[PDB]
Amino acid sequence: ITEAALVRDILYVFQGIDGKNIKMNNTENCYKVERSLRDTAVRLSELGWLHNKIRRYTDQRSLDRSFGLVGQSFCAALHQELREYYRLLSVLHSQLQSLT
Amino acid sequence: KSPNVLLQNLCCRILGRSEADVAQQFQYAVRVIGSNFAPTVERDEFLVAEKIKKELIRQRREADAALFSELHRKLHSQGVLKNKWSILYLLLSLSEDPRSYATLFAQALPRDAHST
Amino acid sequence: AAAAAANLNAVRETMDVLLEISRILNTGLDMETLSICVRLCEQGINPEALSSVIKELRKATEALK
Amino acid sequence: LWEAALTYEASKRRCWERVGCPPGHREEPYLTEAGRDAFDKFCRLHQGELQLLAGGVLQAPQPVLVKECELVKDVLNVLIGVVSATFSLPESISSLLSEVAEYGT
Amino acid sequence: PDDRSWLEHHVVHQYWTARPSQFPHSLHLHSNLAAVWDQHLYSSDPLYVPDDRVLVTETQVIRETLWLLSGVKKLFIFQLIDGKVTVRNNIIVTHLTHSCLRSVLEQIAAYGQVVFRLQEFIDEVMGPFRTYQAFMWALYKYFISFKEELAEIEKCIINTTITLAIVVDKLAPRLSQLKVLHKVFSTGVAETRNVVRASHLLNTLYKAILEYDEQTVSLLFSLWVETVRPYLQTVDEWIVHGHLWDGAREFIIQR
Amino acid sequence: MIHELLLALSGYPGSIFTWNKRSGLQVSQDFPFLHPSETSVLNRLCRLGTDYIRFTEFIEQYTGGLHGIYLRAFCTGLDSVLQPYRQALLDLEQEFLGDPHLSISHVNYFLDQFQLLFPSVMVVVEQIKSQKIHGCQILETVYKHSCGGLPPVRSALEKILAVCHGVMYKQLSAWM
Repeated sequence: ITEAALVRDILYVFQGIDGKNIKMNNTENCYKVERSLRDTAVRLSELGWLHNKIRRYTDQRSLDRSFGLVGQSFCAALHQELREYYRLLSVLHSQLQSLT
Repeated sequence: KSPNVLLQNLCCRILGRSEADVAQQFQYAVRVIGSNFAPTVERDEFLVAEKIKKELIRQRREADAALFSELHRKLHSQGVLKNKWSILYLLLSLSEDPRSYATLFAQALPRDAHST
Repeated sequence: AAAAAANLNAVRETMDVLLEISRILNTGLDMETLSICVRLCEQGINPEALSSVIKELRKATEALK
Repeated sequence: LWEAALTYEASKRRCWERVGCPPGHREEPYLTEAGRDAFDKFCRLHQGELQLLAGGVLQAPQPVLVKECELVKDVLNVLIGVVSATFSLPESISSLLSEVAEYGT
Repeated sequence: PDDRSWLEHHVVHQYWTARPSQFPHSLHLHSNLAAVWDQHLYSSDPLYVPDDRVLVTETQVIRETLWLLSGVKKLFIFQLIDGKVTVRNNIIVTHLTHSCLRSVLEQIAAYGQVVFRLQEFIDEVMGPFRTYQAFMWALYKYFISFKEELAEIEKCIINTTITLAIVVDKLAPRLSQLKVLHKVFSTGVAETRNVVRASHLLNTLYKAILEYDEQTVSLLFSLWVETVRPYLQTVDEWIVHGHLWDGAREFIIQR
Repeated sequence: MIHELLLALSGYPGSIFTWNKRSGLQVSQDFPFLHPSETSVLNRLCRLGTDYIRFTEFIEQYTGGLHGIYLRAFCTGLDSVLQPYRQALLDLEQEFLGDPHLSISHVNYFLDQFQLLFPSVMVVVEQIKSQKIHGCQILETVYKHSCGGLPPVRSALEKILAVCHGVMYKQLSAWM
């Protein structure tokens, strides 16, 4: 199967959204390809797995106004760092048109 | 234009003088550029790309290192620059900061392990 | 013609994108000197020779300043 | 040569119908927002319409000539009283031309 | 050829004259939307009956719209359903699905209806009442200054591409002052004697000034003066001349 | 596809993104010519626009029951807070017309900053709807919420509060 589909899919699981030939078959496990190219994805999917935790956390605690001034200021920093990561991701999307 | 009068234009650009005030610098230029004309080492644009990256990390600029990657995207979208490796390797060599080992960074392969 | 002026558009754009690349690495060449260097690079030329000659000539306009 | 030609100019309008860096080419203002080509053409086409609606038995040629300055010189001299191929003893110029020709006569 | 070419140029001749849109157009996704949506319909299997409208570009609608808002109207865009301006749904642009287009043109037609009713009021005195007649001159003084700005913007199109979302926000501090007048004059357009039809018109302005006691308030103030203008004359006349002799009066108090 | 989108996120939804007051801006047609995962990204982005549509309707009516000069001073500061959501929708479109490789990710990135400003002001507008807040107690529920925990809503609500206090200096000037 062609390389282009995996390259276009994998840049979306860093946000934490499954691709087309990349799906997450178990919650605890990181993102899985649906031979060597198939093996490559495990180190790259750790980033999406780690991203989900911070993103879920700054989702919940930011709109928690019984969580105090500190904690919402914590969320501000977490969200802004996730923003600068999306800045990187936007470039990486634009540099397509398959890229390894 | 012929390449020799282009080297002449270059030596009239850096120096403020014309080629009626100096002929040693332009003869030195024809000495070094000639017999070492037209690249003979590795010429992929990816190799020079990872070294301007190396420079902008060392200057603690993460926005400019990703602005470059979109300037690097636009060169690939159009594709009108005939030697993308050379003019960026030139600009990388003339770099200076706005303000132990280093041979284990990326170096262009010499290609004397192959008859070219 | 027109598509050769559209080629003139794709060269006028690249000459500004390299001008951004030139100032973030802060090379001493302005747009006029860089205009000689890009024509040289089109013909195929060793940057390991050219950077030595530029570092030589810049070492002789600050010695004859 | 290429950076000599690089300093060319281009229009302010950018196309909503071309993408990929359009340098634009300007959709050309309306017909009542042009003149002395479009004015002459409007006069010529209306005159030809009148000629067709008559059959050629009307005959008003020249959608241009006379301009301003020559007519102004002729009318400066008609107050002395002169004849020409414009005095005797566009198409709306006949209305202004009679009112000031009869003054000199 | 020689007259058709000059004609094809100056007058655009693709959305008031049956001739399809001719342009060196290629269109990439950012504006190629209407073709993409038609192709999406065809891929989703309709199956038949294409969508065909007359196909205009974007900037043309802008020039048309500026002319509408200055206080002159009847263009080939914007059909009337009783005289109220609304989206002519026989015209599609190269983008915007024909449905989002409907919404953006709907907002501007909603602005245009208010200018249409103000212009029909100005028309209904020139074919006196001595208050309606004194109201239309204030309305006219606003519309003069409005039309000058919109006409000067139109010159800078000949010299620049502009879209609809620009001209709405660019003209905000005039369309904001007009929206308040849309609420004040709606009770002042509800008209027995000519002096009570003047009093009820004058009093809504009198209350709207005290409501905002700001840039719309100077508009309301300048409009209020021009319809207390007949009353000052008649009150001066009743005092100094020893009589006031007008039909039922132009002052509320009768002798 | 971004001229529908940068008008769908503002007050013109279209037939694709279906506005509703229970939850608006939902895709009703899955485009096969786009990437399959991108639609989820779009819906996340669509959340922001839903708030901006509701915010406009509240301002459209204004400027006992809910009415007064207080509600015409809350809206006036709400105008100034919503202005870089109007400008940031035109500027992107100006960028997109030349550059063809650009994508949805740029818009998601750039309009992430109002998903901290907008939801913490959404509760402020929802409370003034749900309670009968039309009196002099409107300034209390502004000044209690202006302390915030996030830097956009930390500086935003004070601009809004200034206008309502400026209304409170017209009654208290004729009084005093």
